[PDB]
Amino acid sequence: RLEILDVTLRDGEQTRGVSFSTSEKLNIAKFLLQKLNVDRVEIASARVSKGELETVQKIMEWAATEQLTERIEILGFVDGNKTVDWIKDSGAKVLNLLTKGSLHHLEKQLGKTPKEFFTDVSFVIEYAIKSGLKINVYLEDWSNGFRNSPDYVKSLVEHLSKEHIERIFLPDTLGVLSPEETFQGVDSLIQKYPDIHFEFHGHNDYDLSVANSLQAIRAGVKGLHASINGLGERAGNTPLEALVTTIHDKSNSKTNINEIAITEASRLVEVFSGKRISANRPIVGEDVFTQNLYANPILPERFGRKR
Amino acid sequence: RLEILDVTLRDGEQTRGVSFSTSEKLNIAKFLLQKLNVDRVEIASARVSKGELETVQKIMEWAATEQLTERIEILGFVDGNKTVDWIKDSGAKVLNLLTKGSLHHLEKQLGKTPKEFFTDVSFVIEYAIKSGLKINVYLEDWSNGFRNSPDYVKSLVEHLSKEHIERIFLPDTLGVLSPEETFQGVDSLIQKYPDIHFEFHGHNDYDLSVANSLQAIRAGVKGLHASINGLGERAGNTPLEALVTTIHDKSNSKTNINEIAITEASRLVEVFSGKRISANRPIVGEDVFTQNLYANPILPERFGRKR
Ligand SMILES: [Zn+2]
Ligand SMILES: [Zn+2]
Repeated sequence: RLEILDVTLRDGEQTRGVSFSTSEKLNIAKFLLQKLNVDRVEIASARVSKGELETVQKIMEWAATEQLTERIEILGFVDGNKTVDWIKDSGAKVLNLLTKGSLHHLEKQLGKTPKEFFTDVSFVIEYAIKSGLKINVYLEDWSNGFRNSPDYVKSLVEHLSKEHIERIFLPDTLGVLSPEETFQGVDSLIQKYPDIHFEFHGHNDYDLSVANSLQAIRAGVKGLHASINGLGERAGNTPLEALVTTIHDKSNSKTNINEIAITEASRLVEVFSGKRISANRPIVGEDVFTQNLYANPILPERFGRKR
Repeated sequence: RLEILDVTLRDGEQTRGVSFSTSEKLNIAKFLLQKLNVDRVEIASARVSKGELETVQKIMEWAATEQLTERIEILGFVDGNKTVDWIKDSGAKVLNLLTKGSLHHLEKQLGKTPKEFFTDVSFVIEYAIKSGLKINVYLEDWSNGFRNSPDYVKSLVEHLSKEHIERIFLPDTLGVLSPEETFQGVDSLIQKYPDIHFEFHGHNDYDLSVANSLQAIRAGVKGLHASINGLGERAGNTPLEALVTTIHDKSNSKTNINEIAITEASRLVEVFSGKRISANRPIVGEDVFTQNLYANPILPERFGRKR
């Protein structure tokens, strides 16, 4: 039922010391969609550079070949025509628009009025649709926004509710939420807009992202974001391997992920990204199954290991 | 207010490929108690071997020298006179007794009746007190016990409530709990025995140990167990560095831990244990602060880093 958006390729490209070659990104994207069976993959950020543009084009060429074109998403910005033009040239068909989700961010970075910014936003979305794209919208810094400026947040969502978008992403951008706060923030919007597909996007700064995600599910979220091995800036994103296992074992919700591919996915990302994981890393660590009286539902063969 | 028991030295000694020399254990114990300022340290398991016996003796010699003798705890077993004699010779003054906390474990491993086992337990506790020791008791496999055999659990705690012990530990031994389940299990006992000092002991198998701990605090726990870098078997224990930060920032409870020593503690354990942590490891990872609009309460100087 729940959709899973992997952001390993986009955020990983942001991680210190990490840079995937075109072949590597292609290899990883293919595995995530076909083997792990994640619903969608966010593979790059618009306007980063050519080559990246080239990488996305090569990935889209393949995607067409497999009828997976709409499962690839590109993170973009409210920059007029730039992001949309870039994506148009890339061959990608889905834009994940980064919009200021807190009054504080809007004012301090853009110095624009909510109405003025909402207008810039409407321009991008309309132009995107004109250009043959579908749009998902990130409420950047939402975790601070609903706690310090809930009015702005409500007006933003209200504006977007009138727009022709596919989903609204609720990101704990700076990773400052507790599970309680997450349920509250999510519940606050899902009740007001019961007809909108919201997805929660956690960050692991306090090692609370999977727990926050579970509460997000409790509040009515229809999707969740995560990355393999938590790859990403700072403390990274919600760890996909642990998120999926926890959803399957500790919640009454489901995912389309093939658990058996989880181990190889982690190994793939670790080698290609060059970012080592610890041996005790939940579900995927080398020593995680070592030690029937002491048996957990977390068995090695379940994730394609030890057989 | 909340007490913190570090189990890095005891559980780490159990971790695959890990073995601390006497000097290393001494160095680490000293840092944990004097610098990080954790309340107590569980440094070894009784009867493991001589040398370990020697290591504990050397550590106690030092402890006396600093008036810290009672802050060192030794994990022991219901084995008659063996564990107590071992601890007596070690110089340690506190026993953390491992007792079967689930009917399933009791029957499958000991094949004894609750009354028969409770008698073995009373023998150890009495002999321990006779030997000049203080006792804390672990309800091993409690996380499965209160969910699959709450009657046995209640009778066990009832028996222990009549015993002269210092605290009762509620361990999620196999690391199978969700935060909701943790609050329920803990709340169930704290209400029946409001005059007992319970502590929650989480395991990170689902990357839910810090979240479970927060709920444990909510249910009335007076202490929590954790280890540096989550060192320990399988997925390890609740990560001390993240647990403390989360308690301080996301709960109204407090800890005596000196946050500024957190980074060096992690580096110390990583080098001596030989178990690498990932660069994105919450609060302590190398890239955790890299990337004032995007600033978290999690600053480098707060944990003794970047200055
Ligand atoms: Zn993010
Ligand atoms: Zn344990």
